Amino acid sequence: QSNMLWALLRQYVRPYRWLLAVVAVLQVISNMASLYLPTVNAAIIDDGVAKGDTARIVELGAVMLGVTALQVVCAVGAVFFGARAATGFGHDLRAAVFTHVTTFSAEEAGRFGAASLLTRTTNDVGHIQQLVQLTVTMLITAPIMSIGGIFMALHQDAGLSWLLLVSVPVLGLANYWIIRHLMPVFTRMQSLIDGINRVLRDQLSGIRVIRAFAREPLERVRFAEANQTLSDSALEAGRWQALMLPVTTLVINVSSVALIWFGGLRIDAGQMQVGSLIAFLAYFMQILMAVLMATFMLVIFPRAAVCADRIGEVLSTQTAITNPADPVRPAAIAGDIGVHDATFCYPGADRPVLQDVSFTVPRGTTTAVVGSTGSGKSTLISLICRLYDVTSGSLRIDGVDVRDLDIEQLWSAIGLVPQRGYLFSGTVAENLRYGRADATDDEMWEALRVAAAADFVRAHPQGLDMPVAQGGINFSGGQRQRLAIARAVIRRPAIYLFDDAFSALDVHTDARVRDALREVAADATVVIVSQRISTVIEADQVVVIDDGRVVGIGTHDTLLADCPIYAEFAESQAL
Amino acid sequence: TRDFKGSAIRLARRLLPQRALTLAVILLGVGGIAIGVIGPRILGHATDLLFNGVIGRELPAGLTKEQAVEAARARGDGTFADLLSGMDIVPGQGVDFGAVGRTLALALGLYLVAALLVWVQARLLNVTVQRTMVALRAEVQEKIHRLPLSYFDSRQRGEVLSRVTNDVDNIQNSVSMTISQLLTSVLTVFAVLVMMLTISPLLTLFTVVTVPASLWVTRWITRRSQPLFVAQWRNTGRLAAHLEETYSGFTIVKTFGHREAAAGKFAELNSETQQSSFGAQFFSGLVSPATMFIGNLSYVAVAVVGGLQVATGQITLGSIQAFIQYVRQFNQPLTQVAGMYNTLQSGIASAERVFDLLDTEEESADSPRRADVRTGRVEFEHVSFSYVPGTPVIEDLSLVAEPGSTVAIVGPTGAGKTTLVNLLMRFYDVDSGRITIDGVDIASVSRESLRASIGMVLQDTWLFAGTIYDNIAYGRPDADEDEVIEAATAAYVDRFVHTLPNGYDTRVDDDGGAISAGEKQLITIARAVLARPKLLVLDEATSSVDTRTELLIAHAMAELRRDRTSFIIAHRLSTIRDADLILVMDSGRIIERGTHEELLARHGRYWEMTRVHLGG
Ligand SMILES: Nc1ncnc2c1ncn2[C@@H]1O[C@H](COP(=O)(O)OP(=O)(O)OP(=O)(O)O)[C@@H](O)[C@H]1O
Ligand SMILES: Nc1ncnc2c1ncn2[C@@H]1O[C@H](COP(=O)(O)OP(=O)(O)O)[C@@H](O)[C@H]1O
Ligand code: VO4
Ligand SMILES: [Mg+2]
Ligand SMILES: [Mg+2]
Repeated sequence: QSNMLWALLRQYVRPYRWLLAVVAVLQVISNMASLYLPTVNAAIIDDGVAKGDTARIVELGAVMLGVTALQVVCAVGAVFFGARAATGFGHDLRAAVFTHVTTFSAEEAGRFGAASLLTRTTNDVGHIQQLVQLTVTMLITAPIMSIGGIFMALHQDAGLSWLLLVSVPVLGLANYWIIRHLMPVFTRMQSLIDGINRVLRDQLSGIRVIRAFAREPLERVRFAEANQTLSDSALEAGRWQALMLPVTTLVINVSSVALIWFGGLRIDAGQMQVGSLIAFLAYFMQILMAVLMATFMLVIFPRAAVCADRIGEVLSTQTAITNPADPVRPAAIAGDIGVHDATFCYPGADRPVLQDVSFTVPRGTTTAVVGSTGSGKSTLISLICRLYDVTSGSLRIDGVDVRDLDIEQLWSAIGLVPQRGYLFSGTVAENLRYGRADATDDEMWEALRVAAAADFVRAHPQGLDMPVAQGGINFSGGQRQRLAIARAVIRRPAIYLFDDAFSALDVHTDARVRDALREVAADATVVIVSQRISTVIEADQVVVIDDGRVVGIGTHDTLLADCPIYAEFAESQAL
Repeated sequence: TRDFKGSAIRLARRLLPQRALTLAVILLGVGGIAIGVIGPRILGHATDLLFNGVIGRELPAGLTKEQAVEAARARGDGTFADLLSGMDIVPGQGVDFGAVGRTLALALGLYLVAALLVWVQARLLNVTVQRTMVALRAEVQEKIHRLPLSYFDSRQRGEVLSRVTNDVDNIQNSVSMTISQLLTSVLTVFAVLVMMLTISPLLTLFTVVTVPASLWVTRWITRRSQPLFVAQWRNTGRLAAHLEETYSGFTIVKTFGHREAAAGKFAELNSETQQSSFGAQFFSGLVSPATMFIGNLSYVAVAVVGGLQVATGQITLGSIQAFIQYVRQFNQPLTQVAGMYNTLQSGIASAERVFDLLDTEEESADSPRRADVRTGRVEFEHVSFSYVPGTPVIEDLSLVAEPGSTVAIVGPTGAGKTTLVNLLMRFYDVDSGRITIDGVDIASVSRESLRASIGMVLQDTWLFAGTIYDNIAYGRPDADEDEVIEAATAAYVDRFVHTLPNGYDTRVDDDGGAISAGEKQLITIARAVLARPKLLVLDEATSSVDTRTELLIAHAMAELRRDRTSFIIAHRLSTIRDADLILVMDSGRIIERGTHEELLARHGRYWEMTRVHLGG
């Protein structure tokens, strides 16, 4: 199975097909020059040595010198244009993969994972580019050398070219048999390499959990078994690969011996000259040495095929969230949330997670969303962001459907701190620039102060330039939460979406941050997902969802008297 | 900066250890190369027999060789006699095909023997290469399990993963595609040089003149191409880092309107990588044509001088045929090595990175003593710790935990509550002081046994790619179905698992799945519960779980909390109410401690924290 590999090559080498044609022409010229040098040597033997004509020997040596100059010029041109074509192909394939991945929604991106996307954006593309480069450089030499050597043998002595016409197909058949037996072994080896890489990725990603549960012996045993299986497959592949050199050399040598025998039979008669033996020996030594060179790097083909399968799997994914035909562009979207009879079901699920959800969040007000674990609060927050599309109903931000908007202005009006957040590697100022990207240090410090994050940033010697690890794991959990809050604050958005952004804060820090946000986000719409009933009293409207549907809408006092679920929550949280 | 010659030497030493099997590989290669190099001399002898017969057939039989040479001199042009002088022909004889056939049979037998020896050598090489690759992967895995946490914290996950997975595969590919070529080429060069010395010193001098010139041109090209390779790897690393940052935080990049900035940065890094890759590839590939050009210059010189000498009679035609074959077989190894220089260079870079990872400093010498918590008492004695030395996070801290006591740790957002339990688990080494469990220091015991003794719910929940059942059983994989189901039910994982159509069989992941944050935390709770730990650490175990569910969880976990010395870190004071001991720490120091009643009576920080609910 290599259908996807050929499709990828056909699609992404098309701009460089003329460079490929130039490379092919230069390669055939250089290979015929290297094959013609022995022909001039044969002419030296027949015309100069056999007749005592030293002037002819010198003249043919000058011809050989010119042929060598032509050969080196063509080889240099070939390597230059091949490098151009291969690097261009790799660059274009990387760009295409990245561009397609950046159009993914949350669901499509999660179908692959960030690590897999990175690996098949860099290393799989590199593998296919290496296939292209080695095909241009060395793999095409063997067919060109074989055909050119057959034609050179016909030109030298047509009565003995049958020896090449027999020897080339014999070696081709033997190599084809070896390759037929070897390719499935190589594919199995690549599968086991992928498995061992997955094991290593799992071990590295959860190293803290591995050490917490003392899972070192289990991981060690798993890796040992995977390593042994991969080694067995690689040993089988090497067993099949170790036959390629001896068979090729044996064909070389048997052909050389038969050449001497039959050429001597023809030279005893007036049918052949002695220098043709030298010419044919060099023809064998060149043709099958080129075949040997091309046969050694055959592992790159199944690897390229599986990498192309992965790349085409990514490139064949269709996005579900796009700007439909012509997005409506309201001026300074700063208003309310509609959410009219919204129903959402996750793809691949048997039952909807949200059913008949209908509630309106007035502009400039704070709405609290409460519910049990797995109720659908995060799903509702993602629906507001249009990270997921409602199966039925609509969301109607500013009275217009989120589908009818282009998702850049909707996101620019929303300052979101997700339940599963992320802080990028770099500095605190760089991370806060994701909110604004043109913020001054003064407003950066103001945002840090609002999020109660100014103290631990000022405490660092580098201030706003304090380093940040890849996920912010050089910070405490609540420090990460406050950095996310500050990133949302520095944006100064029209809508604040707090998807449980205060679970890692202590009571004092939570109170300080909530008062600062109340002072700051007074003019902005706020939708907050919270578990503490004490913090939802300040909310203008409280929404209670259970089992995936709204069970009560109203204020805290109204809901503690009319909503059994809200009453149970208040009773549980009562002190 | 980086040592590539040393890394190549280390890789070669790993591939070719002491003389157990590498000696056999070397000897088989030498024997095969010598036997297959002898062959062209035999073929040249056969050609000499053919040429002698063909030339001597046309001369009159009544003359001897000296008489034939004299007659040719008496004729015109002078040079046919000089050619005849070195032929050693017998006029009127013709070609003796019996000698030709016997010579060719000898050549065929030698060629068969050489092919068999080369095949055996290739098989042995494959075996030894796979042995070293298995050893390398095992060493990498052990190093991963031995490194400190600050190593992973200070680097990106994708970079470490590529250094651990991609570089090892690159080493495997480069070795398996170059090692046999390298050995055969090195042996062939000297064997062919010996045979060319045997044939004629002048032409072998002309042929060996290439090695100085070829090495000089190779040095020039490699000097021009090494900075290009360094730039190519630097740009590739930058591109991979940008891609990893964009993919990992794709929700933040996408939602905060930074998709276009990431696209432009990727475009610039991709262009830089392409330019560097093209330059490196072009200059690396220039090596083979230059070597071929110098070899062809020597071939032309050898052919011309050999033809002149044979026409003069100093060298026979069969000898010149053998020498031309040897010139080709001498130039081929150099061209092969030059062509595979790029693969060798990539493999050596990968070996440099892998050996850099393998040479990193490790945690410490892990003690062989097995942990044994007799009762469960935990004590801190003036424990001081600090990441990035110069910024203390914990100093002069002490506590006593009774074997059945539930110790609650409360305080501000960056006090050091997670750092305390990370020191207890010995995730990091204590700078000053010591931590004892039941009177034995945790620094003088095996880390594995100590960490298996304590069951921890991590603050950052993590699940591996697999089913919910596998994730829960990760705590104790040898447990039966009933134990896993009971652990899931106690943590109320079963309540939401029953809803799903693939109960316990639905696949979940760290970054996704059919799970929510609260349900992920519940699964981690069940995973820690199934481990039946002797010491319990719940580091904010109900932060993402609602209070109604957390009450039932506490009711179910009261069985475990009774006799396992639970360490509770919680910002919800209701969950840590009625705990035997409550610790309030502010800046890495326990500023106040005691039970709920004493802390309320003493007022202080805990009273203020509890009064936040009541307002003021
Ligand atoms: N891919 C998915 N991502 C998230 N939830 C999913 C997915 N597939 C199915 N679900 C279901 O969605 C339901 C609601 O998930 P969601 O994350 O919105 O819950 P929540 O109540 O907001 O979170 P929490 O547990 O933090 O209170 C869950 O019961 C879960 O089974
Ligand atoms: N792996 C780490 N590397 C560097 N600093 C860390 C690391 N883990 C925690 N810290 C720092 O330790 C400080 C306090 O310790 P921590 O356990 O995080 O506090 P708390 O548990 O009260 O949140 C924080 O300011 C945090 O940035
Ligand atoms: O470890 V915390 O930042 O939730 O106190
Ligand atoms: Mg949620
Ligand atoms: Mg913490």
